[PDB]
Amino acid sequence: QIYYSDKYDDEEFEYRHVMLPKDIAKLVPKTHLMSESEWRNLGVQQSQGWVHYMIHEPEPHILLFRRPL
Amino acid sequence: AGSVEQTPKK
Amino acid sequence: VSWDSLPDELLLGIFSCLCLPELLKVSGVCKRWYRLASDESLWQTLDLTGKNLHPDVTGRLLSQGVIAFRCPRSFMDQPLAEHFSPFRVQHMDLSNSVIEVSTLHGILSQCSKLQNLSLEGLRLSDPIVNTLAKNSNLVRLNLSGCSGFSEFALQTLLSSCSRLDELNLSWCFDFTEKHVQVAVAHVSETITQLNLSGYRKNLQKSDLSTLVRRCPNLVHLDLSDSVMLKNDCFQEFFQLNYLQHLSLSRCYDIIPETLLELGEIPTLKTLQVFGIVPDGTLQLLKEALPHLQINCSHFTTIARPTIGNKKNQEIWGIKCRLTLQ
Amino acid sequence: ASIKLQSSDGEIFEVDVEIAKQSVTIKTMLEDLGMDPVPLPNVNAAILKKVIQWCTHHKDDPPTDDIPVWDQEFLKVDQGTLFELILAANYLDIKGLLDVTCKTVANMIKGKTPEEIRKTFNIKNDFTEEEEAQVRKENQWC
Repeated sequence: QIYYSDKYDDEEFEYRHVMLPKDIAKLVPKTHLMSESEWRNLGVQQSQGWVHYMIHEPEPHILLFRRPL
Repeated sequence: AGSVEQTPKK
Repeated sequence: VSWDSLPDELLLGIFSCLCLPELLKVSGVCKRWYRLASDESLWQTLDLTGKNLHPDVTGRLLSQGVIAFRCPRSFMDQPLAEHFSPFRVQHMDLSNSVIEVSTLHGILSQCSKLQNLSLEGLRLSDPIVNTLAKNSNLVRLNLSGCSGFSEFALQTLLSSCSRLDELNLSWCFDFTEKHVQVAVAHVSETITQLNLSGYRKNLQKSDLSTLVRRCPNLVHLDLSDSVMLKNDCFQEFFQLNYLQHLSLSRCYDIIPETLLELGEIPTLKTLQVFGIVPDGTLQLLKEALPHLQINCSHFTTIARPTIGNKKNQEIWGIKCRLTLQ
Repeated sequence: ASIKLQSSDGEIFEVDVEIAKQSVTIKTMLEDLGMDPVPLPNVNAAILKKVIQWCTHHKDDPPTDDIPVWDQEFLKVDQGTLFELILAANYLDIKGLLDVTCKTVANMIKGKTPEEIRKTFNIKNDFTEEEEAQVRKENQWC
């Protein structure tokens, strides 16, 4: 149900996005970003160190992550 | 430390 | 009809009905209208969420006497080129903005009156954290996801904030066991809400012991992702006579059965234990502890300025009058 | 139950004490100094009549955004009257009347360019061309 994109990087960060199904997507906060405890609570499963660092407003069901290289 | 924290395989 | 005779207070009364861009428009009418458009009484509450702006501008707006400044997810990715005198700001949210360490330092070095602050998601430094210690009246402080500072800077900050009620000090990714130990040994005894999640191996059972010993008034305690905490630490929570909200998600070495003990805490209302209840058993836990709400709060409210009800533009309950909507 | 008020030009109005209470000025004038009418040297008969009319309509109101339908027609007056109403609202210290009158003037300001403002209200424009561009520069950010 939850889609996990492939990772790409720049000289500084690695990047991924996560696409949520409609039922999980409706829980995503609008007024803050999610700490790792919070997105793991939601059911998002990935490695350690990924930071939900911005809200992509046009598509709330898509979560943008980055982690230092 | 049970349950592995990693991305699910494709 | 001459409106030039109309007193200052009455023009301020008319101006106060104008939305932000409308207010800036009318400053270009005369030297008097320009004076009054920047008054004070008009600039108490300001919301610039998501705004891309030069930090000199934000410094200027703050110098006009802003008391509550909502500016999360903003862009201030240019260097400061102006100097400022102390700000009156008491409530400020800059979380998840794009802003350099030096710019952040420039702004915060002029702040001593903060009651509520969120710097969630921002890279800091020792000078920043040290300058934050000027705000000794801080009641709510959010440094979740912040980094770039030593345990020595943290200690000074925590020792200064001796009336702190809510502290979110979670997921500070560059923390070592020194930071964690400083945190539990230096948080104000007054603290009723602590989020210290995300330290895994760097948070030990003895740290919980220190905390409980020092901070008997805890109502919310979030220790999610603390692998070292098992059922042998549970008696520590019974020393907290006011504990209502506990979180122990992904404390993987907790045997699901042992969570029954936490049902004996007389004041407990809610429990988060995500990731440690085997699939197909959660409703057993729930029905076994029916006086508790279990796994119903994915998110922390600790030192968070703005939560829930899908719109919410309030900053710790304050609606901002000047906004770009 | 009933109380008398004298306008600046001498006319005397009989009003309910609770309706007259909506004016904080009149409220603070009733504790000290006795014997009716209450002099109001700063509001004339024409405006006081309107003020009393307003206060009667809002006598049962409990009490930002949205001028009620009745107040919209009530304030459909020339700039002179409205100008006097604000001053009267301020002098008599009637919160709700001050609220709707200020909003009305602000609603006139909404949309009109800074050049229309100095005209429709007849205001003197001092320091032009250099300062006017410097004000625009300071507000560019928005």
